Amino acid sequence: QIDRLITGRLQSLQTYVTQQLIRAAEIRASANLAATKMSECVLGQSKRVDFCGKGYHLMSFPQSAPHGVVFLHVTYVPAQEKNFTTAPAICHDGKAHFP
Amino acid sequence: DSTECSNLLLQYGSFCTQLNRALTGIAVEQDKNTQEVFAQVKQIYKTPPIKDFGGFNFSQILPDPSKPSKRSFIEDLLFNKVTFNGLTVLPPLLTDEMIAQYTSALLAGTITSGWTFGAGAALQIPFAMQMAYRFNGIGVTQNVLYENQKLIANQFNSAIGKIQDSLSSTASALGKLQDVVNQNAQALNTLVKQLSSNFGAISSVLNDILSRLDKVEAEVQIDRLITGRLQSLQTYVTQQLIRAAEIRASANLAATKMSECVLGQSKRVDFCGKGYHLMSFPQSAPHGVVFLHVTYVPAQEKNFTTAPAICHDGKAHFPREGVFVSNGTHWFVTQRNFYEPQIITTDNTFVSGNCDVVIGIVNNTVYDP
Amino acid sequence: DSTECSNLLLQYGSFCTQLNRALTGIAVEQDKNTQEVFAQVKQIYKTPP
Amino acid sequence: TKCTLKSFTVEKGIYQTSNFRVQPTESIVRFPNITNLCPFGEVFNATRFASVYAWNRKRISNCVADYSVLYNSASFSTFKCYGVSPTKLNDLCFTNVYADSFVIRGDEVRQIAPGQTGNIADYNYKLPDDFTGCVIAWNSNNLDSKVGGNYNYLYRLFRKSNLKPFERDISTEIYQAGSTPCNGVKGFNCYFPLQSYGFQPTYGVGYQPYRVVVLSFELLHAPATVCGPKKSTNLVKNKCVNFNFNGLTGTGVLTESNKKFLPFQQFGRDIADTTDAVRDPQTLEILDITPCSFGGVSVITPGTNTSNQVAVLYQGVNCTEVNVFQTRAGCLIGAEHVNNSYECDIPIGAGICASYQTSQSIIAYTMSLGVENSVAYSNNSIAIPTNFTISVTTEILPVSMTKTSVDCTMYICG
Amino acid sequence: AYTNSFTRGVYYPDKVFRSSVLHSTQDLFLPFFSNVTWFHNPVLPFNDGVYFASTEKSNIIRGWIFGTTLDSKTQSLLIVNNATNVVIKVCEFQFCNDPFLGVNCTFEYVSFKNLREFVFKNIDGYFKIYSKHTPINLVRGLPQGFSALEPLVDLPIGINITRFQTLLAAYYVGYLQPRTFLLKYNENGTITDAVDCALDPLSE
Ligand SMILES: *[C@@H]1O[C@H](CO)[C@@H](O)[C@H](O)[C@H]1NC(C)=O
Ligand SMILES: *[C@@H]1O[C@H](CO)[C@@H](O)[C@H](O)[C@H]1NC(C)=O
Ligand SMILES: *[C@@H]1O[C@H](CO)[C@@H](O)[C@H](O)[C@H]1NC(C)=O
Ligand SMILES: *[C@@H]1O[C@H](CO)[C@@H](O)[C@H](O)[C@H]1NC(C)=O
Ligand SMILES: *[C@@H]1O[C@H](CO)[C@@H](O)[C@H](O)[C@H]1NC(C)=O
Ligand SMILES: *[C@@H]1O[C@H](CO)[C@@H](O)[C@H](O)[C@H]1NC(C)=O
Ligand SMILES: *[C@@H]1O[C@H](CO)[C@@H](O)[C@H](O)[C@H]1NC(C)=O
Ligand SMILES: *[C@@H]1O[C@H](CO)[C@@H](O)[C@H](O)[C@H]1NC(C)=O
Ligand SMILES: *[C@@H]1O[C@H](CO)[C@@H](O)[C@H](O)[C@H]1NC(C)=O
Ligand SMILES: *[C@@H]1O[C@H](CO)[C@@H](O)[C@H](O)[C@H]1NC(C)=O
Ligand SMILES: *[C@@H]1O[C@H](CO)[C@@H](O)[C@H](O)[C@H]1NC(C)=O
Ligand SMILES: *[C@@H]1O[C@H](CO)[C@@H](O)[C@H](O)[C@H]1NC(C)=O
Ligand SMILES: *[C@@H]1O[C@H](CO)[C@@H](O)[C@H](O)[C@H]1NC(C)=O
Repeated sequence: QIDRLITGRLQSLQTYVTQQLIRAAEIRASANLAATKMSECVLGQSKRVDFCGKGYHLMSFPQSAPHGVVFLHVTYVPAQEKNFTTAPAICHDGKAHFP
Repeated sequence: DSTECSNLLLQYGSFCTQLNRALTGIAVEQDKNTQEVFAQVKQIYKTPPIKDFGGFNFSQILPDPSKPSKRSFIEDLLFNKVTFNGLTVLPPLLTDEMIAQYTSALLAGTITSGWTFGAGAALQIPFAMQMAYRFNGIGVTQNVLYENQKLIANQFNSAIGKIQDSLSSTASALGKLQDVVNQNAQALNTLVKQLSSNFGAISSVLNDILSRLDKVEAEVQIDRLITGRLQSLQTYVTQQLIRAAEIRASANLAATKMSECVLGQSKRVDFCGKGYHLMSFPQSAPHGVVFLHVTYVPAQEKNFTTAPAICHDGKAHFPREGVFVSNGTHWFVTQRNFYEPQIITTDNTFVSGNCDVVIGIVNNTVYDP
Repeated sequence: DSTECSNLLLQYGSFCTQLNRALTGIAVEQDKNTQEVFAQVKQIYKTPP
Repeated sequence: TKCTLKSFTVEKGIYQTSNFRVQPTESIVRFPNITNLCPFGEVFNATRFASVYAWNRKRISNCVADYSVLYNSASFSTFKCYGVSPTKLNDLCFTNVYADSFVIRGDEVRQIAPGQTGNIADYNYKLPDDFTGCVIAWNSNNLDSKVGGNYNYLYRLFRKSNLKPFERDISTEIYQAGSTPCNGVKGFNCYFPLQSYGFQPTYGVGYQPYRVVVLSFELLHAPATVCGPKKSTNLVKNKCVNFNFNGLTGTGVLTESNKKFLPFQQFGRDIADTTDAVRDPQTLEILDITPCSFGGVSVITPGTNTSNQVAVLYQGVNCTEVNVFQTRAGCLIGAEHVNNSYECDIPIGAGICASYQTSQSIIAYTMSLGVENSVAYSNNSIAIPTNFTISVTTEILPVSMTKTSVDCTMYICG
Repeated sequence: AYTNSFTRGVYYPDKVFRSSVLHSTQDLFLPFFSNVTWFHNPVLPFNDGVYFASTEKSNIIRGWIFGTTLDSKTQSLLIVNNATNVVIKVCEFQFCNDPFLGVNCTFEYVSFKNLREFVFKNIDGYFKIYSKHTPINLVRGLPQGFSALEPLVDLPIGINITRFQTLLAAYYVGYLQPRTFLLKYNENGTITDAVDCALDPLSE
């Protein structure tokens, strides 16, 4: 009778440890992403589009949270456009000027 | 649905609930992956009726209005080339028609407005000027595009033509997507085939055990089929949790190539394909995404003699942008990534120190305009 | 390598085949990992004398 | 849903609470047209019959034994089956049966039992003390009886030792009753072994002739060539049924099919062993088998801290099997179908989402991907921003789990 | 004498329809490219079961006997074609030491330009028979090609067999072995091709 409880409880504990090893690999991927966001967004200024929030990245600030990290990403968003006529180059004395 | 077995399976407790909770977690991740790759765009941008994109021809990658679903020509090639024992497949949250509306929105934003639709509201810009600022982003001066615009457009249109031929030549091009289909089919056929196995029981047919034997003898045999079929499911669910972590690692990479290659211009070497990256276009495929990465590759080099600096009146001059080269005898300054030689001048160059310090300096004239 | 055991192991069905197929997937992937890292380069460049 | 979550408060979402399954509406059993009935009627309707010292036998084999043709008939003055009840014989199987058959006076029928003793049992036909099979008998004074006596029927009165179970002896050898020599002929102390009842129409029932047949069963290493006949039901198409064709049990919607089995083939299988068709064994058409409809049942709910309404999705089920609305994800019950589109509140699948909205009720709609925007592109027009907004965007990432450790020896045993 | 079997002697392994599929099964098959014993007659062993074939349209090859003694002491199968159909009995016959046709009991039954092929095997008290009849263009060897034998009868006789003989112009004999075969079923559900998994490393 006890071998049935040992078998069931041991297979129940192997199922938990298997799912925790898989969940630890998910959280390790998230912790490596968070460590990378701290190196590149906080300690630097990233040019990687949408890596440090929407808009062009200016800086970000780390705040701690239970079991995690929270970044306040500060970004420049361009906000009041106008339509203009445009040209690739300007002709002057028969020669093309480029901006 | 045999009641004699079902009553025994209750004694194994919460195993069956934690299998369904695990497979439900995987099923939610597949919609979250599909959302994070394609739904990066705040509005469904659409291309104008006119197609004056400076001679570049996106017709093979823009939506086909005549198709039964609004997929592009290349998205139809990609959708053609990939090809009940209590098991149910669930549908995706986004249909393949909604995925093609997102690749259309991303592509129509990219063509009409460049990087700007990632950073804010899409700002129109003429396509030749967008490509001029994508050239200027790889250290090739923008006039190298405008002076060669018909050549660059013909090379782009030709290179898009080769993608149709490549995708038509063999289905083995889509190998990563077709493998991800074949593994899930292989896993389900294995899960179903394991119902035929005995696991040490008298017979693998559950109603047959219940016919050959009386109650307590039948119960001892059914507990072997319950053990073996429960172990068969736990093996499949464990294998799908590992395979889903592998697909999530790929979906996070596709979501990153969406943000960095499509919504912008990457400087990460060989991230958005080989060569210096100009732009890329997303096309949907069954269970995945295809990026057409457009890149500048430098192609016809010449050897030149070079110097790190030049002397003038004892002043050592260095190039502001570019590098010094000799046309066998004369000295010129060129941009680094394309041979465009100019006379060396006081505004092509800057001065630091004097001729004593620099190793390998040469004597010439700097023209003061 | 006992036949009296091997005939019982067949009654468990596809478990043995999928364990060999899983470890073969581990083994083939190691050469992919090593090619992806080092074989970035198209030609075997040499330094001058 | 409250019971599924082990909570009295339910947050907003879609929760799988149950599995729907169409139950089998009736049971079907099918076997080939019942044929090759065992020839018991050749014995029980015979004009002649055997003397009990030399009983008749026939090896019944390769046939269906309809024992109900026997035990339903009130003609039999005795019908005792040993080891088994007579009605169960229409279910069982045997290697052979033997019709061990004879005539005796009605009183000596009491000797036809397992392990009996007396003239018939010991000297004419012996049954073992653990017999299995049916003793059957009836009065035959209408057939076996004659004016002045029918002396043609005989039984053995004398033998030196008893016949073993199912043993037989025809010999007219003289019974030597002492040291007196007999030389193979009748005399004093030298008596003839076979004697007659001399059946007369005036006899009382204990002296009247009875016909007897003992159906001796056997089961050997050779297969069970004799079986009780299997009954068959009517056949149903386009309904969920429990079924059994020959030995192949299942449960499914049987339909007609265009599949062309070869003339010897009986079952169809799909790629992964699952049965996909059967030949009906009476009219040789190929029935497709498809499983009875089943799927997850999901409860779409706003949070209980906002409303007590719900809508229910039968995932992958057609509404014909179950406002009522057919989505591609399943039959959706209790949600209003709406021709507008919105952002997703609660996801259903295949482009459908549902939400709690305006009087407020659950609505279900095709999800909206975003506002359409024809960008104002032209070959000479550029848009340039005249102003900006600094924007602060919170991004949240998990970094570490709770550090569990377990002593497995204390968890398992303790 | 002997000849090579090529790919002859496959039979439908079970009463199951399958279509446009490749199915792997282990059963008593004739191994591919094995030798078959060739004859124009002697008593032969039976082993696990026998493939038999002949070039025949004269019906001089009339029948077979199967058993242990094939004579009086114990039960013995007699199988004969009567020039209209097959006739079968299993009684303990006191027949000759070498019988031929001019040019208690427990069961009985009644049913060149061509090759006639047969398989006989005995399992758990059932004597299985399979056959096929097919046109040919060759006098000497078995016809190099592929077609599968179909079951005729499934006789529940409950008898042991170790030897057999043929009641009498080529005929050929080969013993079955517990090979694994991969069988190719077309849209009609006919076995149109097969691979002997033990033959060579390509077939593995
Ligand atoms: C630019 O031009 C388009 C032409 O349709 C117009 O819709 C839009 O309002 C104009 N102004 C801005 C700021 O985009
Ligand atoms: C674009 O390419 C397709 C296929 O080569 C061609 O049919 C179409 O005419 C091209 N469009 C333009 C504007 O050249
Ligand atoms: C450059 O010059 C050297 C001279 O030795 C020669 O080996 C090399 O092939 C030349 N390369 C090109 C691109 O002309
Ligand atoms: C470059 O050098 C050659 C001699 O080395 C000379 O003939 C030529 O005029 C110079 N200028 C240009 C633009 O080639
Ligand atoms: C350049 O290299 C050659 C060969 O190593 C040497 O002869 C020469 O002196 C070097 N010149 C300078 C300026 O380094
Ligand atoms: C450069 O010119 C100066 C005189 O102006 C001379 O002394 C020096 O040797 C020259 N150097 C070279 C590399 O020719
Ligand atoms: C069974 O009996 C019916 C009587 O109508 C007949 O149609 C059918 O062909 C018979 N089937 C067999 C297998 O004898
Ligand atoms: C949700 O619960 C809190 C605490 O019970 C309550 O204050 C709040 O009013 C509830 N929400 C709504 C929409 O009523
Ligand atoms: C649902 O079931 C009915 C009856 O079987 C059928 O007519 C209909 O086509 C099925 N499908 C849908 C989506 O209604
Ligand atoms: C929804 O659209 C269909 C098709 O146009 C129409 O029959 C139906 O009446 C509409 N219902 C509502 C509530 O708009
Ligand atoms: C720019 O936006 C701010 C508010 O963000 C507003 O006060 C200001 O008037 C706008 N225009 C200019 C030219 O600053
Ligand atoms: C197989 O048969 C051929 C003649 O057809 C013969 O030469 C060869 O020796 C035989 N081999 C075996 C192993 O019987
Ligand atoms: C079977 O073979 C025939 C040969 O003419 C063919 O017409 C038919 O399509 C095949 N399949 C079926 C299921 O009959």
